[PDB]
Amino acid sequence: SGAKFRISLGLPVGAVINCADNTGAKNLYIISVKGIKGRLNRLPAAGVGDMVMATVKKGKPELRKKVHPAVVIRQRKSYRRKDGVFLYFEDNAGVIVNNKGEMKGSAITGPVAKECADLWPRIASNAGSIA
Amino acid sequence: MKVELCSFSGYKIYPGHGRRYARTDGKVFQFLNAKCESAFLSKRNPRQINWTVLYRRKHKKGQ
Amino acid sequence: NEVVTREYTINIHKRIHGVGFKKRAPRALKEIRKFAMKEMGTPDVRIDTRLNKAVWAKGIRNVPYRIRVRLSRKRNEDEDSPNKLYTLVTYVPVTTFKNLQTVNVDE
Amino acid sequence: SHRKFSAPRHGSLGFLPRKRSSRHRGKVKSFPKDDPSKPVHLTAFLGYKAGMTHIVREVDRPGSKVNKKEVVEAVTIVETPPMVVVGIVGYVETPRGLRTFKTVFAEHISDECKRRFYKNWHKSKKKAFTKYCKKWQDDAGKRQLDKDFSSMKKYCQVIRVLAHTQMRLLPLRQKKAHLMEIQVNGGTVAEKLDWARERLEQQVPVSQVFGQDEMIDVIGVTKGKGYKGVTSRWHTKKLPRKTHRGLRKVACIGAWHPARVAFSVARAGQKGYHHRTEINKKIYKIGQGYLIKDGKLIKNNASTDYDLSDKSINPLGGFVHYGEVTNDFVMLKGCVVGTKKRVLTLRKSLLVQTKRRALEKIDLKFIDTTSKFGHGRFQTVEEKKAFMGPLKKD
RNA sequence: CCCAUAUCCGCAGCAGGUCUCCAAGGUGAACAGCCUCUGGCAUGUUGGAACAAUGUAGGUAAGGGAAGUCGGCAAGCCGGAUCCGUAACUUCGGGAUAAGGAUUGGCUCUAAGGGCUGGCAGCCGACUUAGAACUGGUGCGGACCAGGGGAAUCCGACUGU
RNA sequence: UGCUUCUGGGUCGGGGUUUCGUACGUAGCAGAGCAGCUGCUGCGAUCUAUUGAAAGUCAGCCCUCGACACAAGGGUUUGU
Ligand SMILES: [Mg+2]
Ligand SMILES: [Mg+2]
Ligand SMILES: [Mg+2]
Ligand SMILES: [Mg+2]
Ligand SMILES: [Mg+2]
Ligand SMILES: [Mg+2]
Ligand SMILES: [Mg+2]
Ligand SMILES: [Mg+2]
Ligand SMILES: [Mg+2]
Ligand SMILES: [Mg+2]
Ligand SMILES: [Mg+2]
Ligand SMILES: [Mg+2]
Ligand SMILES: [Mg+2]
Ligand SMILES: [Mg+2]
Ligand SMILES: [Mg+2]
Repeated sequence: SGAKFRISLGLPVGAVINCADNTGAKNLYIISVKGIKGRLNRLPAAGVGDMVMATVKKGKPELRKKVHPAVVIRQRKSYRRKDGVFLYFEDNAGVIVNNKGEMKGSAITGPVAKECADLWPRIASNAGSIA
Repeated sequence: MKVELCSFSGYKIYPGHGRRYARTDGKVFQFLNAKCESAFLSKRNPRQINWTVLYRRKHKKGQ
Repeated sequence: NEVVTREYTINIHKRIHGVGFKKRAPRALKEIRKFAMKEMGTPDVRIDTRLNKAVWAKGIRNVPYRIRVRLSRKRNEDEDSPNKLYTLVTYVPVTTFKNLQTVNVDE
Repeated sequence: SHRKFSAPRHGSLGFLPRKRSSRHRGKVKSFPKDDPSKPVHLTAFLGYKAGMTHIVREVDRPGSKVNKKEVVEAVTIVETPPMVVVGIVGYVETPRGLRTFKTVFAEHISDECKRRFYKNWHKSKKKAFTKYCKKWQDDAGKRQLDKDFSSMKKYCQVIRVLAHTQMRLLPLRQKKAHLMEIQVNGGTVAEKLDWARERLEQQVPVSQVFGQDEMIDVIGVTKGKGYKGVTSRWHTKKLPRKTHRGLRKVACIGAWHPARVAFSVARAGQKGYHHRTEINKKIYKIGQGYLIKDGKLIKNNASTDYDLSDKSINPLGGFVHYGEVTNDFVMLKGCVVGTKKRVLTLRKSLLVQTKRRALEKIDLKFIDTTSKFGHGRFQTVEEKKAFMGPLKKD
């Protein structure tokens, strides 16, 4: 019910982010972002909690050469919360999911943003910690 | 809102100041400003920086 | 009391703030001369060659921030000049600038 | 041929011409529509932009992610010392619009206000309103005044008051007061005049015009920025680095036909210093000024029900480039137009405020008073000294 | 006498062209660049006040990293030296500084590397190399100087014009 | 925007704020070691105390009313 607020978008189309799940992918290459209507000359961009379409560049041979739905769980670009806190992570990370938001893997490495955690209960259950 | 303390200098951070840092290992740090943040990220020891709480406590300057 | 002498501190730093490197010390000499007219109301200001030397002592761009100077209003001896008086600006070396007031000097 | 890929035009054609405002003081283009059933009240006020800070508060927004939770919000501090009413002006509705009908000034007018009538106070003899003020001392002139007031009752339909600011209480260099007409909405026309006639030469605190949690409009002149190019003035795309003859330009300023440059194309010119009206700026706090009660100065106008520190709104070192706020102030959510020291016209809303955000009641938990002249990290000098310990100065 | 950002040729006191000799200290491999002494000059056919736009020449940018564009154009990364290490292919010469790593300050010492005289003794010495401790907020080829790299296709052997 | 209400702004000084990061000198039986004289004396990067020290801080930061002088001025026009 409660809607997520706008946050700074740090991951434009073309960003390679780490893969923080045990699927086998070592990184995720963003090719689009769900919900982006956009405008002329502007790259679609993503932030923690956003579902994106990505391809695996480094990882299991069976996982590559195809487009996966993924969700960004960490980003290096600091973003303001409504309690005034500017938070940023050591690295950019995502997890592969399906259309329904269920993790293709079964575990996550590293913390997950509270912004993405509250939006994806399937992702939250696998998070070791929440930032 | 509760006040934090800079993970480098020991100064306390009031709401709407500094940046919160979160490493891939799970530890979360708060920094009063970019002066403190840069020293922390360059792997400087606060105990060796004259103007920090950890330095003055190690050298008994207040005491 | 036309003939009078006072010792001033001039905050050169704020006078030349924002000026380009190759004009910083030339402009200080201009702000010192302009200061002299304001204080003594004399168009004929004469800046001593020691004060000029002091202002350039550190090159063209790192001019000293403060300089203590003495202003002495004197009678223009030549009757050919339209100006009856002139001001002589001399350098006053000081080991410190703290608490220096503007002082009356009586010869 | 048609442009290949669509794109919305840059800038609004509704704010043309992008010229320098002809007035320095924000002008109330439209006063709220008069409701005779309401009691007599004022509709505007003049404040000065002290500067910004940020506060903490607990939001009450059922169904929000920030319900029953704390949030940090920026606010603008607008100093609003009481205004002084000096004249009454009446208007008549005509088939050509309102026409100024009659103007009556007070018997006594302070030197802050008279400065407004002069381009050089130093060279003047201060003769303004010297022969007029005698109309209040002699019986014949008084009998002429209450005939003027009676005519304003018969004929006029809009009553305004001439209130000026009190610059001597502000920390600014300016001593010339800002004088504006404020419309008197409320009861009948007779009631408006008696209410206004009573207040000639009196002071009107801001708290009598506005109230807590009110949504108001701020009218002012934005920060001038001089001659600007299209890239900065109109926010158009920058041309490729290879462009010859410059790249901060609009490449095609028109088509061959019509053989003219249209008024809707971006061009270089003035940016800033534009008259603007911004609506729906909530009042987060109307702060009381400093009071000498029982020989002690009361200045804790930044303490809240949760922060009992005896501290004023002023941040350490004072408001940067403004000074010290020692009068009544209005704390408005968000930002407003203008530089520091800019005179701002506060006006009441022209709209009907029926929204959970408009009606929300504000309860400030914390007002930030750290220095804005650097990265201040202490709320009060006592807090600083207690943390730092004795210094070499002591 | 000039012999050249003003005495010569380019219409001129023109950022062009025009044959030579001598050649200090420091850093450094160095006639490199950077600073300086001898000698010389007065900023290059004007000055003052401002510091808008747009330029020309320099810089810096969070997160992303060619998504820009015909095309990585432009800029940027690399860069010295010591120690280690180094593939395909090859006409066995190369490729090659392939690729890829580590190190680098200051300070106080240690060891080795010589001549003259009369397996020893004494006196003179000139810069090097190597190792060790201590030390600074990990900064240290601190400015200057100073190769981005790899896998392939086409053409022409190469150097030269 | 300012230009005599013992008032005004100005300049200097001071205080506040803030930036950097702990000044020169001095002392040290702190200092890896080395040289000399019989424990002392020298060379020694660095360290510790003095010392959140020193230095800058409106030129478009804030407050003084401590010091100093200045300020009742000058020019051109305008009439129903
Ligand atoms: Mg495009
Ligand atoms: Mg169309
Ligand atoms: Mg071109
Ligand atoms: Mg600030
Ligand atoms: Mg030049
Ligand atoms: Mg010249
Ligand atoms: Mg010439
Ligand atoms: Mg020229
Ligand atoms: Mg960038
Ligand atoms: Mg970056
Ligand atoms: Mg492309
Ligand atoms: Mg394209
Ligand atoms: Mg290139
Ligand atoms: Mg090769
Ligand atoms: Mg060839």
